[PDB]
Amino acid sequence: DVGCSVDFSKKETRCGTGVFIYNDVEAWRDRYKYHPDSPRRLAAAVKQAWEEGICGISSVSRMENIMWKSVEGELNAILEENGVQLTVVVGSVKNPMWRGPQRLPVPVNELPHGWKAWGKSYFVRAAKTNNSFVVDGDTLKECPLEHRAWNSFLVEDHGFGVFHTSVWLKVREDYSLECDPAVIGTAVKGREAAHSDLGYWIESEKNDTWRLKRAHLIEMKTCEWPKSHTLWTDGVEESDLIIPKSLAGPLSHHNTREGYRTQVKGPWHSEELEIRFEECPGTKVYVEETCGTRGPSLRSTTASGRVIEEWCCRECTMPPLSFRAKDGCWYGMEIRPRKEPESNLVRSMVTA
Amino acid sequence: DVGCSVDFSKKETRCGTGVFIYNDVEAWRDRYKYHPDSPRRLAAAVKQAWEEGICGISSVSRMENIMWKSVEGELNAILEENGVQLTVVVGSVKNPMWRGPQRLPVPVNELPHGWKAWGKSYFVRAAKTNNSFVVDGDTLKECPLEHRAWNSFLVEDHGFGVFHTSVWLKVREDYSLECDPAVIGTAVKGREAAHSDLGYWIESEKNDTWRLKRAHLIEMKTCEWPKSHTLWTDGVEESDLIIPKSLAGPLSHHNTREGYRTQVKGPWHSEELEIRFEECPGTKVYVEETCGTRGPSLRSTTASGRVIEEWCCRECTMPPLSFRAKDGCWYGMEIRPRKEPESNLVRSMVTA
Amino acid sequence: DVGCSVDFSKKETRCGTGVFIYNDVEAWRDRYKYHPDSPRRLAAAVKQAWEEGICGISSVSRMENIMWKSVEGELNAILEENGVQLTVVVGSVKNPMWRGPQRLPVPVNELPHGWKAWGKSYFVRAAKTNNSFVVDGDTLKECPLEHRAWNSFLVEDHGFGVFHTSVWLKVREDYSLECDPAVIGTAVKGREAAHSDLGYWIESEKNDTWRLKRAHLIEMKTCEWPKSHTLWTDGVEESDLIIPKSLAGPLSHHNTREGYRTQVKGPWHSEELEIRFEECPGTKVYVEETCGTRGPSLRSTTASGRVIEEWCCRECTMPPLSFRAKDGCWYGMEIRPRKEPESNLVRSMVTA
Amino acid sequence: DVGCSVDFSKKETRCGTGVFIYNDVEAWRDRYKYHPDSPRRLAAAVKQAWEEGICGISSVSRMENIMWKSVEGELNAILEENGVQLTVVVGSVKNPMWRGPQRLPVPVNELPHGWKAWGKSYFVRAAKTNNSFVVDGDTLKECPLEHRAWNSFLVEDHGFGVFHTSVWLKVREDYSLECDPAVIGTAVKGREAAHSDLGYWIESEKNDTWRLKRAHLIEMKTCEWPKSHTLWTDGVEESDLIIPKSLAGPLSHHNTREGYRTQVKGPWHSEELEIRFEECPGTKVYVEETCGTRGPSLRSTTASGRVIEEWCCRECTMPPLSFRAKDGCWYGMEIRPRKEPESNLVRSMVTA
Ligand SMILES: *[C@@H]1O[C@H](CO)[C@@H](O)[C@H](O)[C@H]1NC(C)=O
Ligand SMILES: *[C@@H]1O[C@H](CO)[C@@H](O)[C@H](O)[C@H]1NC(C)=O
Repeated sequence: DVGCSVDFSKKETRCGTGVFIYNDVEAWRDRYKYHPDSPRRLAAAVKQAWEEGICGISSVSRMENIMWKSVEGELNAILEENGVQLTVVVGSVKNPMWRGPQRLPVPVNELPHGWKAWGKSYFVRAAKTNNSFVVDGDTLKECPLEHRAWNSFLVEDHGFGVFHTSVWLKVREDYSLECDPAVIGTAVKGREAAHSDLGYWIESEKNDTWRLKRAHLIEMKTCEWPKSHTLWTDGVEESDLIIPKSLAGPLSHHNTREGYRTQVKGPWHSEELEIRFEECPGTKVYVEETCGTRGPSLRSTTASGRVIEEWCCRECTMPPLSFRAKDGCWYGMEIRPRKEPESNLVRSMVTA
Repeated sequence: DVGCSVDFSKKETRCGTGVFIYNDVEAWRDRYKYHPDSPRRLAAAVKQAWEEGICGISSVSRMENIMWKSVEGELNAILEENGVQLTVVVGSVKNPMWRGPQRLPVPVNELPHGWKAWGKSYFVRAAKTNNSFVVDGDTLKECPLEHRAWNSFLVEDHGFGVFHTSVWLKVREDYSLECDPAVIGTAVKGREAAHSDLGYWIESEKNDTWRLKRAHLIEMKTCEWPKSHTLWTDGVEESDLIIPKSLAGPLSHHNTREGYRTQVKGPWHSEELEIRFEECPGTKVYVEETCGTRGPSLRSTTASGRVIEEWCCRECTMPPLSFRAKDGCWYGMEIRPRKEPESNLVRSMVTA
Repeated sequence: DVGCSVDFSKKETRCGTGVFIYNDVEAWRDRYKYHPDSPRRLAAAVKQAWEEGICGISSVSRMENIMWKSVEGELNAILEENGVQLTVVVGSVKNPMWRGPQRLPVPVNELPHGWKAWGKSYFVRAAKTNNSFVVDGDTLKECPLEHRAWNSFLVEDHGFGVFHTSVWLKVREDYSLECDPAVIGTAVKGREAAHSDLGYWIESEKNDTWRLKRAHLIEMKTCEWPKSHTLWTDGVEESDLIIPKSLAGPLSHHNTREGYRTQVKGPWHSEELEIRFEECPGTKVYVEETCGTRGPSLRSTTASGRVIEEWCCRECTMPPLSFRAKDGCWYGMEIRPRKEPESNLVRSMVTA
Repeated sequence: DVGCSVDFSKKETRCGTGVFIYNDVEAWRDRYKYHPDSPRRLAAAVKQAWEEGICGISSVSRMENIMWKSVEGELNAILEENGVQLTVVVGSVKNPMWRGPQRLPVPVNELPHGWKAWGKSYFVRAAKTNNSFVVDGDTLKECPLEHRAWNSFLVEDHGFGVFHTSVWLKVREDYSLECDPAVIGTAVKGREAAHSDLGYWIESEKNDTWRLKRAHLIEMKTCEWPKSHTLWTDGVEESDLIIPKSLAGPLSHHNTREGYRTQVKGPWHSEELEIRFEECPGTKVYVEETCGTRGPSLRSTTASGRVIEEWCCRECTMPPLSFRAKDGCWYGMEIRPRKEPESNLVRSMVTA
């Protein structure tokens, strides 16, 4: 990779070989195609899974859901044309994207019909059938999470990633609990580190020790960050990782901070989350030894919009840990209201 | 931090934000032009060290030796302006750069007055004395190894919009055994990892497993690579690292290969070394259980230049491991000749 | 302009000073956001334009239309506060954007600012009223072209945008048929040339002569390209400008190719367009003197998706001219099917 | 290509792809070592030229003269060993270089490469052959302009050079009065224009109209600027070109200014000029209709260093034109002294 950079603290400039890591979270990437292997093979796999009793799918990330939405209609058309009666219906992703115990089997043979749908870009109708292969969506009662598949697709190549911008996939053969390595990038240079993938951008710094600086999450996954793509992965205890290991947080020393423990019960139901170590607007935080213990994260403002003004923490170190979302400004587990009834506090919905 | 990018494998052009890592190994010639912070205080420290029994400084990296060689004149003048009797003699760098029990003291106060040094750094006139604060060189007899100082210099700032960017060093405050963190860059992106600093460039890739691909060594240090700049340092035994831990090799799973132990007795005396996994030119290797055991490495050609074309090893995996040096191609420790007297084989020099 | 680059024909690096022109059409992230300098001045001007008989204004460029979309709410709210009966409603893009006889007159005064208008924008669009300053849209029946403004804006200044350069505008004073020069950029570096603005990119090259090499269009203006920013204007015949002078094509010898002429009946209805000189999969052209005459472009495939493979050209040169739109390949006005019914050909309506 | 930029005019740091044109004259960063692509073939060319009767060659560009002096020894070493009596002597360039009425003969076949001539360079010379093939210099008496070769070479290609690219050359089989178009570069960006090559750097901008701004000439060619690299060719009259078309002034409206005619009697005998528009040090020009006629350029200081302070111009414009050479400032044709004897004035020379 031949490329350049322009420093912002200073203004030095230089171009030359190396390794370049790009922030695709705030950039919002671009339009993509997401060719899930051979649409015929995907149709055969979904039919075979339906035979076994796999009633639906829960997207692991926000690219798989978009791929399913894109190929919905054309998969339905392929199914109708063949001697198969099954409808694929998709929906909206609800965070956090929970786990599933099933995997889509790889078909032994392709369906016996013409393969004119390679790259099918939707734009086709089909007849509705009673039995449906629900994907994501609010079809919880219809298809319980028990019989739902999860993490079955494996990125293969990035053919024509400059202008076409297509990410090709294929159904994986072996069981795994691991996130996709192909879209992960980690880097450290001097006193700045950054772990990231298509939806996570974590930043760490050095101040007498390596610690967490800032994080921007546009989704809440549940896979496991691979160890081969994380820095300093020895002697680390899981009780100190700010982003729990159950939400795809690196198992690393850069993933911690002094005075804080695992944030397992935060506002993980939001759509966009930014972790900033700074006081919530209009509120003050102090360290007192009489403050309460750790519990669910609470929002700064009440239901009617009134702002709370005094907060306390037991052992946290300023500046505090606060989550920023479209709903408002939240606070960490260690930070509790100084004096306020629990009625007006909007606890986060527990994530189990 | 915005930067260029063009990958020739995919011809993809990108422009974004993040962390950009560069290969600064070729530019070892003239990467910098500077002097340590306030060479007046450096002269004070040198004198105080001389009073306490520090007769020499064995450099740890080629950058440090170059700094000493480029500041010799000004430091000598500052010594021969107050009344100090000390001669700084800077020799050549002998690989591998070895260790020093002692450390350079931090002075309490500067010298009484050295303003003449201001504005007079390169073209400075002084005289010679009897006392010799030798810096490396071929002076083991004069100042033995046990009385030298080693790895007592840090970095504060570096890089500028110029061909030679000033680097402001500083005397270390406390004991330490690790290489300089400020000049290390690690990065993994998909199936390509890169560990690197100003003299090392180690490359790894995934082929059904994370392995070692290639390594370029312009020096042979003896510090210890910091773990905070290492990928996947969990559950790794030090007997499998290809580049030993005693020659500042990363303690990671990316720093090994299957069928090869640690290479303690390689050709660590060369000026420039490249580690490659490919058959040594003109020769061939076979996998046989009746070949020789582990020991010092051997050169492909004899003293007169005769090419040895037959080699064997017990349990290695092809392609073999060969060290490429200015002298020539050298084989791995586990690879031995099938039919050749040990008198005709050049044994590598091992320094412990 | 302090900066630098990497030449990828020879793979060389060099940092210095000069003039730098960038390819702003194929940009990963947006850098320019049209805005109005004085929304009060714009609102007064809009009211007066309606009073003298302008029912709407056709956007000249997509980015001006985006600005109109953004301002719609604030303009409606502020007009309603004072009591003005005007209701700005913006339609969707239709290509090309036809020129209008009228010009937005410069307002005599400035519209007053309401107390609640501070910060009220992007969501305060007002109800439809008798006076409706429609903008763009495929609704010319409501607003005839003869009573539509066109190109009444100027680049007052280039505001500083760290992430997105904000460009503020003021109502034009001079009636001109010329594009905005504040965003134009032309260059020749030996044999490579480039004409560009916000939405155009016309590459050119040298092979025994100066000929068109490629292009890219994300809109379809109707301005006239200034000669001050054109290379080799003199001596050109308008009948040979590939991109017609009516659609803002440069008047130069760089805007031409041998064997072709003005393409005025091309796929100018497409939303985006890549003019490329080569055949695309599933076709073939043979230079034959008996082929058909010059007529509107015909897509390679049929309405049912069947591809015509035999093509003939009268006096063309290989490779041919094919426009890559969002639907698929097309072939220039000099390229006709060898043998195919006219019914199965998707002709493109001439834009005039 | 992808490029750096930290422009300090607007402090807008930008990156992207496009065309980058670098200043090379004002910075004197002539980082190109001119060489012949086939220095061996040139011996046959000079021999054939001498057979016809070309007594000498006058350089068209300072870099051609640099090449000639660099290859003087290369040619002289071989010429003695092929039974050829011809010695090339390269002098100094006398600005402004003149237009010669012939070119070198086209080579017939390759001249054999001698064994001992190989490796001989400008450190070894021929021993005073009877006929001397002079290059440049004040040898007009020895060989007049009437038999001088002029502009017979063209840049063949660009060699690879980290710090100094080796420009390659080849003989032209044609008669063209045009400058080397493979080292030219032109560009307009918003309001910023620049016509450039190895030795010229003309600058232009807009203030109510496109007018010349400044220039920097480190030589005085006599080639004609091609119009394929000029902005706004059409409509220009040669009589208005500030820098004469005979001294390689671009044919455009950026090459001209209002209130000035062509300056064909300027200080064209200098060694380097900086044309600029501002009053000479401590002088004053008045606008009076009774001033003198157009005439040579008169320096501000007389032969003894006395300054003239009162100047006039009839159809004048301000700030005035004044070319700054290494001897001092001069005033344009239209600017004449109000009251001063003609004997104390300095008059330039026209190299028709
Ligand atoms: C961070 O480090 C700097 C020096 O690098 C130190 O002065 C500062 O106190 C540290 N902490 C904060 C919160 O800035
Ligand atoms: C892995 O290595 C083997 C042997 O070196 C080679 O044949 C193969 O192409 C490599 N690549 C992969 C993806 O396994």
